[PDB]
Amino acid sequence: FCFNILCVGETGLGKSTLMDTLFNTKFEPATHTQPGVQLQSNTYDLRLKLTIVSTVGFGDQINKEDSYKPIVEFIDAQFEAYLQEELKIRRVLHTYHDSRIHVCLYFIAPTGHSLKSLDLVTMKKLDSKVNIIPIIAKADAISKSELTKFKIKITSELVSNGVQIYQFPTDDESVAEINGTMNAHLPFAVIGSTEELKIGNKMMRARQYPWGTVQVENEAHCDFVKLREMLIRVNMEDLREQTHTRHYELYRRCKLEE
Amino acid sequence: EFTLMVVGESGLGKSTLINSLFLTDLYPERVIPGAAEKIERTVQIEASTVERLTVVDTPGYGDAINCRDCFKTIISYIDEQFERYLHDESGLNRRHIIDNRVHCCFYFISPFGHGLKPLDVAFMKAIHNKVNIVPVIAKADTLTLKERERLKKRILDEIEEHNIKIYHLPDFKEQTRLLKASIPFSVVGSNQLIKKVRGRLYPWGVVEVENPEHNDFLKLRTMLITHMQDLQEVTQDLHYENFRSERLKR
Ligand SMILES: Nc1nc2c(ncn2[C@@H]2O[C@H](COP(=O)(O)OP(=O)(O)OP(=O)(O)O)[C@@H](O)[C@H]2O)c(=O)[nH]1
Ligand SMILES: Nc1nc2c(ncn2[C@@H]2O[C@H](COP(=O)(O)OP(=O)(O)O)[C@@H](O)[C@H]2O)c(=O)[nH]1
Ligand SMILES: [Mg+2]
Repeated sequence: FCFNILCVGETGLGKSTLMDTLFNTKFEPATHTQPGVQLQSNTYDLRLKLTIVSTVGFGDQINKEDSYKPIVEFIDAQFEAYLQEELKIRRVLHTYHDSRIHVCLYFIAPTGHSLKSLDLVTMKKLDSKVNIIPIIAKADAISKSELTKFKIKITSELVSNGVQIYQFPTDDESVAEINGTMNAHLPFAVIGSTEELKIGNKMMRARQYPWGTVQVENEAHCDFVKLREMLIRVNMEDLREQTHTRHYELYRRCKLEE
Repeated sequence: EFTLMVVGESGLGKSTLINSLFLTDLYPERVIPGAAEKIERTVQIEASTVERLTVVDTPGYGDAINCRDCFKTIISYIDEQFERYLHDESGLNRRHIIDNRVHCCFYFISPFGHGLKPLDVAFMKAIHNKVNIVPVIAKADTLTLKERERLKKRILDEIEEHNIKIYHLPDFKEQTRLLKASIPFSVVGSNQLIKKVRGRLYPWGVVEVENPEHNDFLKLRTMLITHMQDLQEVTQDLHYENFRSERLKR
């Protein structure tokens, strides 16, 4: 089974940490001096053939007008390679490793206001290219008094600009209520950590400050449990399906119209 | 008369910290633009005056996608205050003269990266010969003690290898010793009261603004009150005289 996750965030926003938190395994930090935006892809074997693609140097340049271009270029390159597979005479679909991006986690800096202009532009031009799931990176920077207001301003920004974000399927009645809860909590206030502490008497990922210890797997501390519930076999296949029937189909319509 | 400039990316708690230094709400009617308006947003200059203090804010800094002349609007303001004082010093009414020269600039470093962005380097290298730069680490309550020391040592090294002329403290004994060691100050600001004290409320604990073990608010406030006379002294005797000699090139 193939599943490819794209992480798009400003440098240092916790992309590598959050992936290690989702799968309980270790998978280098970039510099701020990169002259342009690049992407780093790594595939792991876990049953499941996971591929993690992360942006490099996103948001560090003084001029950020060309930040979306390398990401769209990479997504199209995966759309193109899959199209090359369907056009082979003696093709090997059954053994081909699907490299198309099935989900994009867009990391939003916890500013407490709304969206940055770089967030609005990049997500708007990734609208019809990938299933976008907006998350508030490093959510421990926002008090619960502000998180409610922050989530409202962000959603009002996505609606007013017509940003098409992924929605978990409510057509399946067996898990429609829990998916209706996850859709109501978007954007997910996520926290990641690569080390555990003894809280109560169960070792779990945590971040300790002089004034308290954040519990990553505690639903009252952050929405990490909500984000982890996207890896269910039903929601994970829909992201793979919604990629093939919507976003990849849009790529075909453009390549055929010419 | 003291003039404090505030520069930094939007949403770093700069307004909250300023209102926390003196318990004065200076932004009661400020509106934050939408993400669509920030795309082409230019840098503007707002000056608030309370009592002999003037806080010069620079809204719009970093919000634009293409920093076309992000520093120019700030650099020209600093030079303008030097020019106005220059032409008033050369005038005949030197008795009644207003000193609007920027004495100190707080630059807010983001805590969510690995170090400082190229925008931070370019801006500081553009004004470090004109204003006393005091770097601050915004939103210190997002960094653990280990993460906090890693960022301070990295910023100080990048300052050295880029030759950033930040403001330096001069040479009671424990006050100067502990004050210099905490640079760059990592501060936390708040307008909220929380068994009642100023700070921020989280589900896992309460951050205290005036707790030195939590952040460097008191150190930053103490440094500004004690070095206020020296800040304006270095401005008048060093940054203004360098502008004056550079002005006489043409
Ligand atoms: N406050 C806070 N800090 C975090 C959180 N997650 C990670 N960090 C810290 O931030 C640092 C950045 O982690 P990374 O995973 O390397 O961030 P990144 O986005 O992958 O950085 P690049 O890959 O270089 O773009 C880590 O070393 C952690 O110490 C979080 O949820 N909250
Ligand atoms: N984590 C953290 N958040 C803060 C701090 N100070 C302010 N904030 C929050 O940051 C958000 C925006 O801060 P603001 O003062 O408007 O930033 P500004 O754009 O520089 O003026 C608000 O929701 C504040 O509650 C702080 O010290 N730490
Ligand atoms: Mg990383």
